Amino acid sequence: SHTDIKVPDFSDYRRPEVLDSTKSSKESSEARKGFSYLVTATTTVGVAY
Amino acid sequence: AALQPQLRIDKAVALQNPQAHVIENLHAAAYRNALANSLYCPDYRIGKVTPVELHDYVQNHFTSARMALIGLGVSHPVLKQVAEQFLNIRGGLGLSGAKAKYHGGEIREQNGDSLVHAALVAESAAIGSAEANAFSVLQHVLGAGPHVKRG
Amino acid sequence: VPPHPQDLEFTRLPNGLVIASLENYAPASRIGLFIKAGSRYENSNNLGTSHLLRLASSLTTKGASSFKITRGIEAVGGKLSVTSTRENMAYTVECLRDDVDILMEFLLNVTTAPEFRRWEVAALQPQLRIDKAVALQNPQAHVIENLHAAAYRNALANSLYCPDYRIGKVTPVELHDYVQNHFTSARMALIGLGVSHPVLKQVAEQFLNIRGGLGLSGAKAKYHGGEIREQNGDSLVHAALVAESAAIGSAEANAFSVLQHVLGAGPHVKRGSNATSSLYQAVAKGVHQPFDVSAFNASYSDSGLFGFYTISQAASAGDVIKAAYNQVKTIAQGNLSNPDVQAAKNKLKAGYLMSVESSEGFLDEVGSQALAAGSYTPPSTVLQQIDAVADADVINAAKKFVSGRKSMAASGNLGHTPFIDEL
Amino acid sequence: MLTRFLGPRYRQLARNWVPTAGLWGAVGAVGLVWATDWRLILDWVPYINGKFK
Amino acid sequence: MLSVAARSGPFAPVLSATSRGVAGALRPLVQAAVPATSESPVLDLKRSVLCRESLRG
Amino acid sequence: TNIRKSHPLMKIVNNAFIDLPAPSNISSWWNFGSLLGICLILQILTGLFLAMHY
Amino acid sequence: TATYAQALQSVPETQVSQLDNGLRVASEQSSQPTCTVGVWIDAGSRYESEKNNGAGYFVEHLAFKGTKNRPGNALEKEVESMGAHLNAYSTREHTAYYIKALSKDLPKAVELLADIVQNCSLEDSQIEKERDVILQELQENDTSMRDVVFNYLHATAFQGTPLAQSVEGPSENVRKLSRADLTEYLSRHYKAPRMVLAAAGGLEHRQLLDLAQKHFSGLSGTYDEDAVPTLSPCRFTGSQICHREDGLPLAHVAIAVEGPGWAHPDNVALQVANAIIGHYDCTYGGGAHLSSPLASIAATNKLCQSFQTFNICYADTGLLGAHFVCDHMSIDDMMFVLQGQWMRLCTSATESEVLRGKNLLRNALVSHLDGTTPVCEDIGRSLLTYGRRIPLAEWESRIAEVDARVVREVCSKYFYDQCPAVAGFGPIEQLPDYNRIRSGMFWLRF
Ligand code: HEC
Repeated sequence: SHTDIKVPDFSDYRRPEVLDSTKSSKESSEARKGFSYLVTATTTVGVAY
Repeated sequence: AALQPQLRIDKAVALQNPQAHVIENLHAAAYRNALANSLYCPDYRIGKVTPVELHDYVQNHFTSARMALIGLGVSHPVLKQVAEQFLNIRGGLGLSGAKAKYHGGEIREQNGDSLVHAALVAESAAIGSAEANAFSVLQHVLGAGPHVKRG
Repeated sequence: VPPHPQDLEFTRLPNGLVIASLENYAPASRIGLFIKAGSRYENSNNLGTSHLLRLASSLTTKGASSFKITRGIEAVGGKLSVTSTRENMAYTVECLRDDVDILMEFLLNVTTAPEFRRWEVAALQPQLRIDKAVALQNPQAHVIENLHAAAYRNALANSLYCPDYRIGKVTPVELHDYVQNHFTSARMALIGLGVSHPVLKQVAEQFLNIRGGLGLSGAKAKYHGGEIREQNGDSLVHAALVAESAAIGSAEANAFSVLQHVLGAGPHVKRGSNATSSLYQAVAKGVHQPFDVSAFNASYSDSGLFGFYTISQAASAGDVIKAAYNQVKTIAQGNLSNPDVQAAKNKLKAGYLMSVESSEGFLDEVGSQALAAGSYTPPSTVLQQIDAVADADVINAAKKFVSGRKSMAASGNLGHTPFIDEL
Repeated sequence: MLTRFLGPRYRQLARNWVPTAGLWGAVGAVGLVWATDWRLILDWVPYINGKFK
Repeated sequence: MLSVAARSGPFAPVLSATSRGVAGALRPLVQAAVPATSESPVLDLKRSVLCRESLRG
Repeated sequence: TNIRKSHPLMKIVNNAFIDLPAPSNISSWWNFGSLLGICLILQILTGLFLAMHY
Repeated sequence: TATYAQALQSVPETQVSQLDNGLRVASEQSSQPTCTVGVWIDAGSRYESEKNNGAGYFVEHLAFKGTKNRPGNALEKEVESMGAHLNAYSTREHTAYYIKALSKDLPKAVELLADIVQNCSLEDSQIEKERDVILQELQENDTSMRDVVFNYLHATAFQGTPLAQSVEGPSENVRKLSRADLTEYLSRHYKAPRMVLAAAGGLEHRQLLDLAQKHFSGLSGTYDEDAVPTLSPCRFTGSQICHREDGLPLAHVAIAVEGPGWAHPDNVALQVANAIIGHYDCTYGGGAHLSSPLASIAATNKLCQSFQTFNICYADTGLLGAHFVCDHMSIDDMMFVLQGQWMRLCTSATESEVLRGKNLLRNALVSHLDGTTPVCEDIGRSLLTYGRRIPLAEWESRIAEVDARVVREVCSKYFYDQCPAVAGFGPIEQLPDYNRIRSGMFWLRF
């Protein structure tokens, strides 16, 4: 009965680099963390000024 | 729900007399049946007795033919009145003898406990019969409790 | 071409100690010190002492601290295990070949130099309550405790788990006492796999010359009988029915072991009707709901218990028991074919062989053989033993169970569970 | 009280943490240099020339 | 054939330094979990299920 | 175990500004409480630097 | 004497020969009186569709209940009567049927496996009986918090991929699966180039190959001429599943990063790092003195009833991490202490603890490979994953190569600043928020 629990489809929210179920996420983990960490690095740089 | 834990305290307070468990066990071993049941609730049942079980117990045991209304310092008309008005319930079991099948055997409880408690017993006689009165006399030939303080 | 297999070396020393080794050229090594020190040697004044003892294996020794035993064994990735039964304690030690020395030393300290420090024992007492709680969550553990307490008035009545009233009451002195008078040369066996005979003989000669305790393997099981009943609520009913049988090693026991396979042990096929299991087929005939039934066979130094064990719904309990019981009765009455026994022989023979195929099961067998017999009996002759059991002996084993003063333990809703009386 | 901290594990523990401890010093240096405007250090920097005479 | 594991029946407890505690021999079970509705006492202040020094390459 | 939970100074901070169980749905209208705290501190630092020359 | 090194060379080479079918037939010989024989199949749940999710699991229930040559009982009766044991299992990637029997009984053992694997009498009356059996087993599994959290972890980590599916399938697929559905998967998957006949014990590889041609040859004629299926990669998702149930007394939490898969050489270093952290359970006697810092902090502070590390491998992917069970108030501390150890290992792994990890692993590997059943399983699985049997000396070689640097390089590769898959069940109010869990995947000091 717990075997019916599938995770709801997330396609609506998924970053485009990880929309393909047949594609490894590792390929795009580097680039994806890059963006969000660049935003942060740029933010701190701005705050620092 | 809130009263369930009182079973564990109630049982703990009685069971601190070594005699209570001895007489529980004595009965569980004597009878395969109804008198085998203890006056205290088995641990596995605490918090498991349902509101329905008690409703059920009352509806089928607290009935007219299983009941007596005794009054001291009251009048007979008043007792008879409340009996006629409030105690006309019937719709449960009938038999005083759902029936004790005496069986026998022993129960042994290793304890550590300062000194040893042991009860040895055989089937005797149902209350009311002539035989029971002989047993009651036997009990005084052999010895009940003391009569003199420190004797 | 594999390597031509070596032969087991065996030696009884004059002092009564036994050494057995086998160089199996395995990448790992296993050493077991087996001791006649199981639960049966406890008395009514020191119950559970051999439980806490079993739990005490990494407390502080002369020559190795608690912390060393742990970190030392963990550093080399070995194990220190202790397995109690009603008759034996067995201290086992595993590691890679190159590391036998450090683990041996640890072994010897745990078994011969335990210090049992006041505060260390104090801190370990609560493990008895967890250890007991974790076992007792199998309904089978309490059933077999109770089965024994009812069967025997005596030594095998004692449980492998410590009675509740004893938890936090076992003294540092009680364990010192238990070791000094049970962990002695004449009550001991040092078994080694992936080790050499000279080395075992050396450590035996050097470190295991202890004697100053009890003598008898038979302080003596007085079989008595009767039943214990435990009202439970518990989903389904557990019941074991048993009579006194035969002491391990005797010819009679082998007949009982065959009887057990005629009637039915555990399953052989994953999810099956257990077609050859005559007990299972017998109950199934008139019980059309979830149940289990197996022949139960326990063999000891001076007594034995044979019968059957049942798992069933509360209301089916008495039907399941009566059906199982009558099935035994028919074998006592003479209703047993030659191929029926032949299959039981094959089931037993194969099962035994499989039981010793790994080094864990091998070492345990050589250990228990060393204590019960003072011998190593090769598989080749164990199979010959089994073969010598005739159909008439298996019948005679069933006849002994049927006509013998029963013992019974059971737990669940006992409302529809019979009473020996009514069997 | 310090003899307990000397042995092969601590030799490995120091080496494991030194690229990091060095890079935090570079952070602190650049950080101090940038914040106080240490024209002593900053004059020799190929773009930061706010002292443009 | 002398071992209370090889005569699959009576109880044996096992304790260890690195490994989980074991119990018992035989005794029904395994042919009691095929006739279903046997959920078993699961995790109510309890040890590790299965035991793991069976790790691979 | 956790240094951030059991230290008699960091514990008090943790239970007020870090691990505090807060509602999932509080509006931008709940921001003014902290913004008051910012305002109060801002007035102190400008206030003092003003009090130095006044 | 005999050095640990020499012992590894003494273990005989696993001999491999191939049938014209493509059935790889392999054995490890010994002087043992018994043996284990089996068929390992390259099939599981990862091959299933969503619309036939319990299919492999269903065949597993039908495989022992009758053939064309042995209707109903007959199989059991034969296996039972020679004293043999017959078992089966199915993971998401592999299905196996094996017989433990006497070495002399190997001719019938192989014969029966051939009949089971090729001539499954999927009688409609029996498939209906199995429907109830499997459905009842679904309700049974629900009560095992550990079986759930791992299915849940699979469901969330492999979101939308075939790997997200359980082995047993959902209830509706058990209720509606037909004989056609079953025969189709059977014919598409139980094909000879995806089957390994494995044996171990008192054997002769000559005698086994003879039997393999005698009983399995019958899959020739024509093969693979219309359709061939090869596995597609499965996307890992750093996600969370939280099943909040405040009526179960202990919390189960399983947390994992994406692992590399069966083939990858760096599974060894992972296993070593896992060995260091290890596993704990309330019945361990060591307590305070345990080497693994997590185990000792768990024991001292009773932070936990049990924890275990794992490196679950699938082709080109996996789950790397730990699972624990604990009281409601201890989830936070368990996570902190666990993630702190991953990071300690990622950044500052020391040489001696890496020896202990290597040592635990050599001991585990050698202890596991004890007896006909574990070794036969190892031959079958290895051939299906690695394409060969990796001999013990090679494992030792690859273990000895791992040092402190290897551990911290490899642990960082997989753990450092990576998104966990997190599955929680039971009294989980105190289970950290995903952001917080994800923040424990790095250190501000490093
Ligand atoms: C360090 C002492 C100090 C603190 C703290 C302080 N101030 Fe002041 N404030 C001053 C001084 C001095 C002046 C006069 C100089 C000036 O007008 O700028 C002043 C000026 C003012 C004025 C007049 C503004 C103008 O320039 O027209 C207001 C209004 C005021 N403060 C309100 C506040 C409030 C509100 C707070 C926070 C509760 C506060 N101040 C905090 C010292 C303080």
